Amino acid sequence: RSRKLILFIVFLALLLDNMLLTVVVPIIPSYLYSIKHEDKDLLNENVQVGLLFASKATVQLITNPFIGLLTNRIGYPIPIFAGFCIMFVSTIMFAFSSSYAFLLIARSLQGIGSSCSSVAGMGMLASVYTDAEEAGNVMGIALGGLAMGVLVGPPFGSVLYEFVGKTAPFLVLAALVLLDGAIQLFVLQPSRVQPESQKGTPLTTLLKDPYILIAAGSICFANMGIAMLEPALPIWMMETMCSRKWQLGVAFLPASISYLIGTNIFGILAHKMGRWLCALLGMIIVGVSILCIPFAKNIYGLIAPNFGVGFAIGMVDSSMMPIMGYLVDLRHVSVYGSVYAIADVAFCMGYAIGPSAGGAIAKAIGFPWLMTIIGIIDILFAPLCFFLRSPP
Ligand SMILES: [NH3+]C[C@H](O)c1ccc(O)c(O)c1
Repeated sequence: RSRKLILFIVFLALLLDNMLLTVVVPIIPSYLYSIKHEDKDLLNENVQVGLLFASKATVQLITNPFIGLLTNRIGYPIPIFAGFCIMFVSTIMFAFSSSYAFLLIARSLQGIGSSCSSVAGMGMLASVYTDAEEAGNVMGIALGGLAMGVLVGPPFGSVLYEFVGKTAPFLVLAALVLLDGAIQLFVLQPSRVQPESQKGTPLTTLLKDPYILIAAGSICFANMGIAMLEPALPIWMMETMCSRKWQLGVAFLPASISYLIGTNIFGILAHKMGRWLCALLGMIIVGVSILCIPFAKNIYGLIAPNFGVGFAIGMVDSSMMPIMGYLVDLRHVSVYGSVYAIADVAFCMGYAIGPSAGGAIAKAIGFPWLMTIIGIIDILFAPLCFFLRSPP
């Protein structure tokens, strides 16, 4: 029946959540720098913005188990709507807060909102569709919104902030979220759909599988690279290249564009190149690009390594999703939500361990040494993907 509306709702929710996640990057560190300064200074700022950026991932990791039980007992629509309500509250807080603590609280609330939406929307979208093969395409469209949301984020936030102020982009996000919530609450309230009773193996024993662990570690490291890049590159650019405030999003644009291109091409080229081969090459490439990043002096020197990072991360994600699915289907019993639960756990871990440790290491020894360390870790972990050597 009216299932395309549900697909649209989930797509919009994921896109808006990722947009709100990635708009913060060019604006918050510069704003805190301007407050404090107008060296131990900006170093304490790096070590504090690391925690501020890791707060959302930590809260999401903690609150993820509870939302599944809640939607099991009560049904998807209430968590789906609560996600938009909490996202609206968090967006208004960021726009009208100046202190550090209120920014931390807004990020924490965004964590719960993101987790609730990511769980309940995926559950509804999986439940509503009838064909498993048709279910294959619709997930790709849902994740496509996530990749597109992180694309227009940094440039829209940075250019709008530098010309108008600190409030315009957050107000725009508030308006869009309110419109989406109005659509959700008005256009459809026909029935309250409950999740399927087919529950697979618990995530604990699933994570206890060594092959699942290898795939999860690969994904976690590949995402932790860019997760550590995100909250420190603006500060390094401002301190070294004395760049204006509108270029801090143009710096991150090529990475997102390359992520889109790499995901799209290798979602078709993976099974012809061999999935383990594609993942191995992706890990090696992202390691080398991360190694090459600190050698730039101008943005023109940052154009290429960001391209490589985005391309390789797309390769790794596209190669590692179906391998996770196949391993879960073979060694255990499988439901469509188990793969996304594993992927969400890996992503939240990569974004929770990245920024804090990255800030601490950058304060201790510097930015280039941190990038060298993470690149070498990626290079060393790359050959471990050989154990995904399934004969088909
Ligand atoms: N899965 C998303 C991935 O971490 C990511 C995030 C932001 C980006 O600009 C990107 O290229 C990739």
